[PDB]
Amino acid sequence: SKVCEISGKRPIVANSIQRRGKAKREGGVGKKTTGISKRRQYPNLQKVRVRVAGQEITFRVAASHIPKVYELVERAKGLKLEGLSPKEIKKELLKLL
Amino acid sequence: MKVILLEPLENLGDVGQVVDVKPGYARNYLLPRGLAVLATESNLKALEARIRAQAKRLAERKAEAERLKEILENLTLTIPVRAGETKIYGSVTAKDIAEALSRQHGVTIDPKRLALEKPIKELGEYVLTYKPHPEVPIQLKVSVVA
RNA sequence: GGUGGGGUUCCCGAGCGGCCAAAGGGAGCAGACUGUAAAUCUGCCCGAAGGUUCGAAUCCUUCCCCCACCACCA
RNA sequence: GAGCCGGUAGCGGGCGUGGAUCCCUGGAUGUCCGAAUGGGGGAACCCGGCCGGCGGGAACGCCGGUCACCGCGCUUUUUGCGCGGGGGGAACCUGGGGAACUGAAACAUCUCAGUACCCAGAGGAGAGGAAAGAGAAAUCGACUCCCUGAGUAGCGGCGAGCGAAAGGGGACCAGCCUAAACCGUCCGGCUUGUCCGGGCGGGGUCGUGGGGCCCUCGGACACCGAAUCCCCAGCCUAGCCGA
RNA sequence: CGUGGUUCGUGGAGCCAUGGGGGAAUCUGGGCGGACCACCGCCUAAGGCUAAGUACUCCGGGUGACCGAUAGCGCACCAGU
RNA sequence: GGCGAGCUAGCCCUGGCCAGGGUGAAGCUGGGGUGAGACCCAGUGGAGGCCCGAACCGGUGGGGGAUGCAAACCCCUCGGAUGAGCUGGGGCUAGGAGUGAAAAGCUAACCGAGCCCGGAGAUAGCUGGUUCUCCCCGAAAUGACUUUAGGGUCAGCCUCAG
RNA sequence: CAGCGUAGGGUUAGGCGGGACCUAAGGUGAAGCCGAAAGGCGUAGCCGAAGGGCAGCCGGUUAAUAUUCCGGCCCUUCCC
RNA sequence: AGCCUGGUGUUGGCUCUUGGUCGCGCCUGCGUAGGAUAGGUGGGAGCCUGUGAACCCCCGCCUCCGGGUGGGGGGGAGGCGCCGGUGAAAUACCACCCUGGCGCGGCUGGGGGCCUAACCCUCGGAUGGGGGGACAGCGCUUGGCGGGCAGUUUGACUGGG
RNA sequence: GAAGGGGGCCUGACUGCGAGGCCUGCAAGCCGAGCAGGGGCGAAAGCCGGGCCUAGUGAACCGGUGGUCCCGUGUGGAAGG
Ligand SMILES: [Mg+2]
Ligand SMILES: [Mg+2]
Ligand SMILES: [Mg+2]
Ligand SMILES: [Mg+2]
Ligand SMILES: [Mg+2]
Ligand SMILES: [Mg+2]
Ligand SMILES: [Mg+2]
Ligand SMILES: [Mg+2]
Ligand SMILES: [Mg+2]
Ligand SMILES: [Mg+2]
Ligand SMILES: [Mg+2]
Ligand SMILES: [Mg+2]
Ligand SMILES: [Mg+2]
Ligand SMILES: [Mg+2]
Ligand SMILES: [Mg+2]
Ligand SMILES: [Mg+2]
Ligand SMILES: [Mg+2]
Ligand SMILES: [Mg+2]
Ligand SMILES: [Mg+2]
Ligand SMILES: [Mg+2]
Ligand SMILES: [Mg+2]
Ligand SMILES: [Mg+2]
Ligand SMILES: [Mg+2]
Ligand SMILES: [Mg+2]
Ligand SMILES: [Mg+2]
Ligand SMILES: [Mg+2]
Ligand SMILES: [Mg+2]
Ligand SMILES: [Mg+2]
Ligand SMILES: [Mg+2]
Ligand SMILES: [Mg+2]
Ligand SMILES: [Mg+2]
Ligand SMILES: [Mg+2]
Ligand SMILES: [Mg+2]
Ligand SMILES: [Mg+2]
Ligand SMILES: [Mg+2]
Ligand SMILES: [Mg+2]
Ligand SMILES: [Mg+2]
Ligand SMILES: [Mg+2]
Ligand SMILES: [Mg+2]
Ligand SMILES: [Mg+2]
Ligand SMILES: [Mg+2]
Ligand SMILES: [Mg+2]
Ligand SMILES: [Mg+2]
Ligand SMILES: [Mg+2]
Ligand SMILES: [Mg+2]
Ligand SMILES: [Mg+2]
Ligand SMILES: [Mg+2]
Ligand SMILES: [Mg+2]
Ligand SMILES: [Mg+2]
Ligand SMILES: [Mg+2]
Ligand SMILES: [Mg+2]
Ligand SMILES: [Mg+2]
Ligand SMILES: [Mg+2]
Ligand SMILES: [Mg+2]
Ligand SMILES: [Mg+2]
Ligand SMILES: [Mg+2]
Ligand SMILES: [Mg+2]
Ligand SMILES: [Mg+2]
Ligand SMILES: [Mg+2]
Ligand SMILES: [Mg+2]
Ligand SMILES: [Mg+2]
Ligand SMILES: [Mg+2]
Ligand SMILES: [Mg+2]
Ligand SMILES: [Mg+2]
Ligand SMILES: [Mg+2]
Ligand SMILES: [Mg+2]
Ligand SMILES: [Mg+2]
Ligand SMILES: [Mg+2]
Ligand SMILES: [Mg+2]
Ligand SMILES: [Mg+2]
Ligand SMILES: [Mg+2]
Ligand SMILES: [Mg+2]
Ligand SMILES: [Mg+2]
Ligand SMILES: [Mg+2]
Ligand SMILES: [Mg+2]
Ligand SMILES: [Mg+2]
Ligand SMILES: [Mg+2]
Ligand SMILES: [Mg+2]
Ligand SMILES: [Mg+2]
Ligand SMILES: [Mg+2]
Ligand SMILES: [Mg+2]
Ligand SMILES: [Mg+2]
Ligand SMILES: [Mg+2]
Ligand SMILES: [Mg+2]
Ligand SMILES: [Mg+2]
Ligand SMILES: [Mg+2]
Ligand SMILES: [Mg+2]
Ligand SMILES: [Mg+2]
Ligand SMILES: [Mg+2]
Ligand SMILES: [Mg+2]
Ligand SMILES: [Mg+2]
Ligand SMILES: [Mg+2]
Ligand SMILES: [Mg+2]
Ligand SMILES: [Mg+2]
Ligand SMILES: [Mg+2]
Ligand SMILES: [Mg+2]
Ligand SMILES: [Mg+2]
Ligand SMILES: [Mg+2]
Ligand SMILES: [Mg+2]
Ligand SMILES: [Mg+2]
Ligand SMILES: [Mg+2]
Ligand SMILES: [Mg+2]
Repeated sequence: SKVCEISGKRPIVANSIQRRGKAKREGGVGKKTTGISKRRQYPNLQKVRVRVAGQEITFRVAASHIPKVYELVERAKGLKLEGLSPKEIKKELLKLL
Repeated sequence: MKVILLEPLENLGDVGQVVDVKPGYARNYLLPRGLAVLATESNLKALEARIRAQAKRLAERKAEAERLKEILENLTLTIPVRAGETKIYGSVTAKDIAEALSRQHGVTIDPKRLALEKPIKELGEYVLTYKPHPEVPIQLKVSVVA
């Protein structure tokens, strides 16, 4: 679970590719791969900790989608409950029907 | 980043003025401090509806003292006073002027803020002015007998 | 291959558009002082071709080497 | 349709034309363990709450019922209730992850290979699918599968090796729902406002671009028609006649 | 920018996907025809569902120039014993 | 990808065990000593990875055993034996990992990288093996190149058809 | 003859051990935290004993059981 | 792998201070010579001043201090140029440029202080208090160090090697 | 009887080819008359496609540079070959 609670973004596997030599297009004989190996790429994930109704709700999101946390706060109707709260404010409110 | 200001901030000026700012500010100062709100197509809309609703009943209120300017600035109320020679026994006051204007010509004034200074003790022709905001001078005739 | 610095009297070295035998240092020579050796002191003495102006050691093109650096190698 | 009480005789007893045994469909019973779910736990054992019952029955014990967790939904949050999930399955399927030996007659890129395998999920299939496609023809029309294109075009320490698609021929055939505009309703927040937001209904769904809103045209039986529901044939789960 | 997918191993390297940064428009909008530009075309992305033709064989059946007890399944027999 | 710490190594929790002798620290007390002390001498005392030695834990030297009684044993002898002691029960850590007073020791009788099943019929220019009969012909062990030299490619030499 | 074949018999508990008690290491784990999936962690709680707590001694009896049956003498907890 | 590190995200407020560049403006330069204290080229006998002059009184900064130069102002109707020559240039006023400087403004940079509110630690106490603080942590990206680990390479001939 | 030494004019240390052979496992290595173009030296015959000769070397692949006609992913260009 290092995954963005709004966007859905999660870590992907990627190769890290080590190259040598001069681009063919700089008049080099061309690039060469000295190694290829798997790494991954995490989302740039942050806390957004926000106050909604009585309570203080904390989203874990990709820094990318940080705005949508505030969009979800602009959606306010009638919740006096505990944390959860976002269980409501979430995909129920992100999409629904 | 576009926020609608909820009070004058001194460079970032007064209420309702849409100002753009580093998100960090917005998110972690203005917004949680309730001292502003981000300008959505949603909120920009209430703001228009908010400026309309204001300047509606505002230039509605200027439809009274424009209407009471075009009546009281011609019509003259005449005041009976127990006579004396160029001196009154009682005193015609704001309160009186109010009432007299009511029973006579059928109008209503406060009579707050007309001329409160020194309720008028003499006879003659006086011009007093009414209010609030651009407004009307009135003619009042204090005369004789009863 | 590329970039950046150079090139000056025997060595180093500053080098400026109004001339700069061209600062200065040391080297060499000749004087002064001298136990030896010195230290001190005084005097003696523009890489290249072309080109811009009235003036070129100064600015440009070019050529030759040096130093420096980065990069490539089937 | 005459024998039967399994493999299994035997002892000792029984049943069947008032139709047994046996076969097929449905039902009932179904200890304890097991996702295992009252709670524990070294699976098949242990210890309980609640309601009801049995015994002399308060203590004790037995019996029946009920009681895990998670998700969704309404609900006055609550007393809660309803519906669901969970685990298994030969291979097959999709998705998340993902090797090495080996090959390169050494070895790193490359290969083996997106294989093996591990994980999640789906079902009787799964995936995919109704063009922001192809790709040179004013061309074709979803997707899948076979043949072919073709070991072609290309890819490649241009090595070892890797290896498409368009088109053509077949199989099968099917096309739909929405979001927004706009209209209506309910609720919530309010600096009641032609306000903003959420919920529901209507509306609309496409590329010779479509749709909303306004005007005109007549827009009338209409026709079309499910992948949803109902009936039926047929098929499966026992058998029967048969020179 | 970093990568994956494709025949495409950085290649003139587009297309589809997307971890990171910046970050639009609503038909006169956008994507594509292999860098890019023009022209001429194709198509309308960022919501969803969709039988059949296909894969398989625990299971039942039918066939075999299939085996016949060292074979055929590991097991023809009370064997995953 | 799993299975293993019921063996063995370390640690954690909780219990248990160590006959009997010996030596005689400090301290205490008393006495001496001094200005006061240090100190000395007695008695008491009972310390210690202190001594001897059973149990227990070991494994030094030699002999025997060697298709063993035994896949580590038996005899004699020997080390420790209140400690860094031994030991029962309950637990934890594991495969490029653990654990190790360190030998690359140990990690279920072979550990310089455990076992099991899988990739898998890995690869094996090497070694072995390759099954009835008759007929004809019938070689090579050289050259060139080879990360090649006991392997190959082309050539040479055998054979068969036209 | 047997630890062997066939057959029959044989293990008796409020007090002994364990459980309807406690907690230890550790394990597990409402809360919570982390992690591509699998899963790791974790407060309380819970589980977990050869520790803590808890009431039976002597003798007779069987072919075979006995602090369990019997005899004598004692004791504990629940309920009323 | 780990560690170090530039850029950037998360990431904000307030100041102080510096660059770079661009536009505009205000200046800057001086070989005896021309009379000297004229950057270059062009336009040039017309100007500029009474859209209040020279000559001094304050004052600014530059200077080869010969002075240059502007403001304040005492201040009142002149101050100039050609001509002339031993230096090319010609020494008013108007532009377009060079060399250096300053002035403001534009986009981008680089530093320093303080703040708190993100983020982090903490407080039997929390919609809070204290501490750190836009650092640190973390994502993406840059270059580096890297037997701690990984995969491998480490020729043949040869009177054995 | 020059391949040695000197002098003069010169650049054949040409381009396009190449009968036929030496060698030879392949791939290479080698010699070469002759024709064409345009030349040089020579009065001419003639000679001249480096040097008395036999060593002075390196397959392919990848890339550089100069040129040219060739291809240019719908088309013209361009990228790249
Ligand atoms: Mg990288
Ligand atoms: Mg935050
Ligand atoms: Mg962004
Ligand atoms: Mg002397
Ligand atoms: Mg019978
Ligand atoms: Mg019947
Ligand atoms: Mg039944
Ligand atoms: Mg249970
Ligand atoms: Mg019950
Ligand atoms: Mg359980
Ligand atoms: Mg009851
Ligand atoms: Mg399942
Ligand atoms: Mg299932
Ligand atoms: Mg997959
Ligand atoms: Mg490999
Ligand atoms: Mg290998
Ligand atoms: Mg190999
Ligand atoms: Mg090999
Ligand atoms: Mg090898
Ligand atoms: Mg592959
Ligand atoms: Mg299913
Ligand atoms: Mg289907
Ligand atoms: Mg689908
Ligand atoms: Mg492949
Ligand atoms: Mg086809
Ligand atoms: Mg069709
Ligand atoms: Mg609808
Ligand atoms: Mg509404
Ligand atoms: Mg709707
Ligand atoms: Mg509808
Ligand atoms: Mg339209
Ligand atoms: Mg019959
Ligand atoms: Mg690729
Ligand atoms: Mg690619
Ligand atoms: Mg390559
Ligand atoms: Mg394109
Ligand atoms: Mg696109
Ligand atoms: Mg296209
Ligand atoms: Mg298209
Ligand atoms: Mg669209
Ligand atoms: Mg669509
Ligand atoms: Mg489907
Ligand atoms: Mg079958
Ligand atoms: Mg047999
Ligand atoms: Mg068999
Ligand atoms: Mg037989
Ligand atoms: Mg067998
Ligand atoms: Mg152990
Ligand atoms: Mg004992
Ligand atoms: Mg004493
Ligand atoms: Mg003593
Ligand atoms: Mg002792
Ligand atoms: Mg001892
Ligand atoms: Mg000893
Ligand atoms: Mg001893
Ligand atoms: Mg021994
Ligand atoms: Mg021995
Ligand atoms: Mg001993
Ligand atoms: Mg001894
Ligand atoms: Mg122990
Ligand atoms: Mg291992
Ligand atoms: Mg280790
Ligand atoms: Mg084992
Ligand atoms: Mg062992
Ligand atoms: Mg190994
Ligand atoms: Mg084999
Ligand atoms: Mg294999
Ligand atoms: Mg090998
Ligand atoms: Mg013969
Ligand atoms: Mg050989
Ligand atoms: Mg060999
Ligand atoms: Mg041969
Ligand atoms: Mg017996
Ligand atoms: Mg009793
Ligand atoms: Mg218990
Ligand atoms: Mg307990
Ligand atoms: Mg756990
Ligand atoms: Mg106990
Ligand atoms: Mg006990
Ligand atoms: Mg007891
Ligand atoms: Mg007894
Ligand atoms: Mg007995
Ligand atoms: Mg008794
Ligand atoms: Mg501070
Ligand atoms: Mg503070
Ligand atoms: Mg407190
Ligand atoms: Mg605080
Ligand atoms: Mg930071
Ligand atoms: Mg190594
Ligand atoms: Mg290294
Ligand atoms: Mg050798
Ligand atoms: Mg020999
Ligand atoms: Mg030798
Ligand atoms: Mg000659
Ligand atoms: Mg020939
Ligand atoms: Mg000729
Ligand atoms: Mg190669
Ligand atoms: Mg080439
Ligand atoms: Mg030609
Ligand atoms: Mg062409
Ligand atoms: Mg194109
Ligand atoms: Mg083209």
